[PDB]
Amino acid sequence: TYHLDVVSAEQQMFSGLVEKIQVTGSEGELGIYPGHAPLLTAIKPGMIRIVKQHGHEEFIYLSGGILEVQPGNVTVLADTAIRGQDLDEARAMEAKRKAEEHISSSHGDVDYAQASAELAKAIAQLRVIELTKKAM
Amino acid sequence: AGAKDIRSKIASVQNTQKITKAMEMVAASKMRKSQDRMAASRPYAETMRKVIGHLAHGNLEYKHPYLEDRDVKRVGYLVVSTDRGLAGGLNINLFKKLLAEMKTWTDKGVQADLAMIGSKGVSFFNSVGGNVVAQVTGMGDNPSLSELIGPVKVMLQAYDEGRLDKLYIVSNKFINTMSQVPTISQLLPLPASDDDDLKHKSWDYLYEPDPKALLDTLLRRYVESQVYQGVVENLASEQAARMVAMKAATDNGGSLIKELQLVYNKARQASITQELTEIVSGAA
Amino acid sequence: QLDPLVVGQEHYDTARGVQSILQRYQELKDIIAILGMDELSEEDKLVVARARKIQRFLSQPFFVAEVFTGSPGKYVSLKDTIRGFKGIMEGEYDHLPEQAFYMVGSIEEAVEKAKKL
Repeated sequence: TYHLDVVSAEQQMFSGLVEKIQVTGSEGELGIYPGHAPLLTAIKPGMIRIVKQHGHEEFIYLSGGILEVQPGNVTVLADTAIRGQDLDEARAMEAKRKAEEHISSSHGDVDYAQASAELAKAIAQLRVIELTKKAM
Repeated sequence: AGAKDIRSKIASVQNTQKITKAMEMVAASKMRKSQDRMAASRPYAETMRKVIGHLAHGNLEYKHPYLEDRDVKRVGYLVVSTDRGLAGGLNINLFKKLLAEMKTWTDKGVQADLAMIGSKGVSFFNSVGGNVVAQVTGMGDNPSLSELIGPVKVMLQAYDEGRLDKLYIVSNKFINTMSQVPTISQLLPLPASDDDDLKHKSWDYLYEPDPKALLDTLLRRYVESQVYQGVVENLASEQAARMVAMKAATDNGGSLIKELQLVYNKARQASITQELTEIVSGAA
Repeated sequence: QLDPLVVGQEHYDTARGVQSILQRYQELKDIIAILGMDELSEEDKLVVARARKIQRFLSQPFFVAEVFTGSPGKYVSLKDTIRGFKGIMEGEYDHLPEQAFYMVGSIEEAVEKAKKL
């Protein structure tokens, strides 16, 4: 067996002990057994098969990433969303448009909205200073 | 004055103090969840920077633009800011440090560009007139990398296209649960690794398909994590700063209660006596 | 006598601007007390700073108060005082600290006091 990590930029996805794995590297399918020579490659979006020692089989879907294997260790730096020449350029185009305009969105913190409006209304018009004789 | 008019404001300030206490509690919980999510992000950048160091500063050191110090004629910044107020002085210290450094750079006559994460900096720098060129806003408590892809892509394209040089990320470093410091750090050209992988001598990767097109993707993905990491640290710093600020606001309210109650006591004493003296003096 | 047909338009406008921004600072004091000065809009921090600088520049040393403090007494002409307040209000002295305006004569003494801190 060897140690396998499946790690995204956000959170970890797998950290077990494995006996072999199978992936679709950019240049073709590819099977990693223990002791495999150090290797570096990109992997295409699709499934990957893990077999945990004692032979337990499971399938993890990856949106792509980079597979790097070492003596007795291996890691899959998985992508969190599909990546591509066109998709990333569309996202950059929208990110540019939103800046050439002055269009901005609303954060989803309804709790902060509630508390902020309540505090804005409670603090409003209460003429405390000049009621208490506090100079400051 | 007026006793009833003052009791109404005492009640209003008590309500304000209660609201601020609830906000302190909410922020003190979100801070823990955010700073754990902050630790969930280290392994990716660490185990990718080791690879980049092997391909970049190891044996057969390859050559890539992002690794070398071409001469600087304009600079770019990625600015992370909060989407929500009441965070204390967090955002303005950072924007003032950025303006100091960005002014030092324009003393030398270089041009500068900005990309904004968060609504507050977007509002600020258009008032100051900064040259924002890309932005993302509305992240809230759920910062995705698949949304940071955009402006980081804009800055990377402007770098390799030859326009920008020496781009930076500015953000707040979360250091202690009551101590956060604004930092400007360099992402590209890649900063210099403290460690040496001369000990990696004894092995080399079987690069499939080929090492250069692969180092390109490795470097692009690496700046992304470090930015994403900057965004998440800034978010935990925001939560900690809001906690401290609402604590202070609750104590300020608790002192205004003392002052208003002293005034109310004086007012009600004066009202009792001014009424009873009129009654007694009216009876011939 | 504080009418434009009696004191001139420039004096009237200067006095009314001073009143207006001191009143706006009064309206902000109560929220500054609770939340602190960091919640203020970027232009409200400016009215706060200019209001505090006006409050300092309203002070003056007196020839009869020359025995409570040691400062020499100052006599300020109307032209110089409106010249100074009109200057503060429109931000041409935004760069000086507040203490530069405490207990001075005309504004040209505040610019000097700023050098000595």
